[PDB]
Amino acid sequence: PLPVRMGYPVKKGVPMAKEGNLELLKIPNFLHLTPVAIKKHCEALKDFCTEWPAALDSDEKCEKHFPIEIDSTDYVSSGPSVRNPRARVVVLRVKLSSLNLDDHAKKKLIKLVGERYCKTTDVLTIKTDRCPLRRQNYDYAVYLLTVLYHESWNTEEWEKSK
Amino acid sequence: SEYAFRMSRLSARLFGEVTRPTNSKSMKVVKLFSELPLAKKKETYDWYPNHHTYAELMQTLRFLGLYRDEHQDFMDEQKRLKKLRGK
Amino acid sequence: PVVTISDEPDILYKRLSVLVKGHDKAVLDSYEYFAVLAAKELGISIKVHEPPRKIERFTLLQSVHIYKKHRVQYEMRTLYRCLELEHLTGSTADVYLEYIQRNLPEGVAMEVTKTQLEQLPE
Amino acid sequence: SLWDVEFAKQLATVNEQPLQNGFEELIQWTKEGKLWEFPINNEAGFDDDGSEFHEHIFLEKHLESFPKQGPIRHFMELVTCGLSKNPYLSVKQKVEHIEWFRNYFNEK
Amino acid sequence: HYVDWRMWRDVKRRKMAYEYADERLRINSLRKNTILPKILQDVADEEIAALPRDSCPVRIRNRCVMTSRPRGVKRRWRLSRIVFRHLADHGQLSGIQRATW
Amino acid sequence: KNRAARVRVSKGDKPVTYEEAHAPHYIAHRKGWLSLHTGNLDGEDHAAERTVEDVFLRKFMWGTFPGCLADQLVLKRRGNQLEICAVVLRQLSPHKYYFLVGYSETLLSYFYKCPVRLHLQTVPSKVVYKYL
Repeated sequence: PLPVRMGYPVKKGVPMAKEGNLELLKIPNFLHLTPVAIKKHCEALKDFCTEWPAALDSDEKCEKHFPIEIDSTDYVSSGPSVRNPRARVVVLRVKLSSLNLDDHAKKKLIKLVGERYCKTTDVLTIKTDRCPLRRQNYDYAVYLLTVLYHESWNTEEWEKSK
Repeated sequence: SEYAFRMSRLSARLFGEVTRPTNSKSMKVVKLFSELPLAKKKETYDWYPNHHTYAELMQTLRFLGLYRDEHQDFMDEQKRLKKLRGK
Repeated sequence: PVVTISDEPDILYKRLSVLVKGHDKAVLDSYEYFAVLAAKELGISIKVHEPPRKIERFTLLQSVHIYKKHRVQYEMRTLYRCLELEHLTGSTADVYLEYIQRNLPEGVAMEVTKTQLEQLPE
Repeated sequence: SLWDVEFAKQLATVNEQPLQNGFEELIQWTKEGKLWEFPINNEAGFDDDGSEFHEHIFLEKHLESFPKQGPIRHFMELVTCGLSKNPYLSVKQKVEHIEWFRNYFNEK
Repeated sequence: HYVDWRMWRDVKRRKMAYEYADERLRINSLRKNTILPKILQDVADEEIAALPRDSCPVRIRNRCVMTSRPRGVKRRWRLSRIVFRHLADHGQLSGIQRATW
Repeated sequence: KNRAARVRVSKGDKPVTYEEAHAPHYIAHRKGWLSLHTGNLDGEDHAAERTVEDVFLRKFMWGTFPGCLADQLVLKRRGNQLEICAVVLRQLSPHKYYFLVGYSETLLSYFYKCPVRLHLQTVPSKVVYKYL
């Protein structure tokens, strides 16, 4: 019911047709759900009010509480197919500096991993993406990290000389 | 380095990966044996539709009277005219 | 709500990194404006700006048969809006993304949401 | 049980959420799988079976090591590493690949 | 049931290279290699040299559907620049326009 | 010159629409995009299959109605929604309209595994751009 005029003028007059125009259809189309309907949908979505902890931002205390930082996203798919080979992303970005409980494992972990171990903040991000899923990938990564820590607790005999 | 080689061997024994080092020319063979080779790309069998089942579906739709085949019908008419003039 | 009230512990979500991708400027602007409005209605402090654009102008000629002294390209005025939500829960973000995808802009204005969990180590 | 089946059909036809509205058609679409499992979490498919976080990598034992005297064991280890680094495979697929490789190599 | 013929040739070659997967897979993986024994390498060489045409995995040339043109083609749209330009001229593509910078 | 989609002046009251009167250097300037599909996107991939599906759907919908589609469609992919905006013209009776619309909708919904639906262009005036 909105006779909106759409079209480029000819010379010195008024845009073209009145009702449905080709341009109007070419628009991504957002006529549905007006601000009133938007407020209605927002009042409907008002549910789900889960609390969140105030662990102080700055990317410091958040990692101190839990050093691991897994990424479990949910991209949007295209076309009529939902199979989107993109939900398997996973990285075990655990802050080793937050741990800080390595007596002799400092000389072991520095060598047991190549492209890791920084200077300011130890970002132990062992990209563990071997299995064809995400949650079990993270589980296997945590298990491997625990096994490595348990093995480093009793360092070898020739690990001192480097 | 000898120490680096021994450390890598120990890690592989613990982690469960390749132990001793060697030429890096094995990655290509590993990829060609396990990963995709060359002809099985994502845009090969799908690069061109067989157009057999699709052609049969279009023919069935035309028979049902809910489709249009302008180029095909025109070519058939031209072929009929040529045959009448032929041969 | 009507989602089977449970009593088990939830996953600790953090930072809902989003990144819109498209071509048309007005469509991306409308999408980001609607997203910011919905976020403000939900009550989540966030920031918005414009990261560098990514345009890989492919190569092609201006004619079809034979022409080289007069060439042309087909670029795009694409834009990006990182509508990232800093620290929030997973269920609320999931419901928000559901409401968004229930009527997302066709083609252009495609979001790439990304979360960052935590959980306990061992 | 003719009347029983008749009543069952009547129930399935009436009691079941009919159309008569747009929201009802949307619900029917969501139930019949016409609409994606919103939110598009990419979970409705692309599972590639399970791994139990200890099946795809642990391949040390499952190797069938030829008498350690050449690079065949090293090549098999490299193949296992490449398979573990590829998240587009399963347990059965990797097992069959390793078996066929070992066969075609040391059939004799 | 194609109209032209080059499209059918490409289809046949690609499908023959895809079907015989294991053979060409092993051949390409074992032929050119400096490690491992040469017995299997020579076996693969003889296999690829004795087999007939319509099977070798080296039959991949990007072409379009509207014209079946091999010159100037991209894998992004599986069509040539001419088809892309023809579709852009009709305003049937989003984001495509003149190089306004 | 360049007649990619334009029509130079000739008479005055000749037939012409929006798509049948535009220059190649005005694809996105004075003219819009008749296909806001999820194909030619960046940095997102997947464009070949999307364009193929769009062309197939457009050709099928043009072949459906006999002699009633002057301009192409405007496909819209809202995730799992296929919205069609065809430039249909009042042909005959509404019974046939509804029958064909429902048949096509059911067929496409059962084939593409995605809900499909169209809407006629009941307007007593085309989108004429240039008077020509």
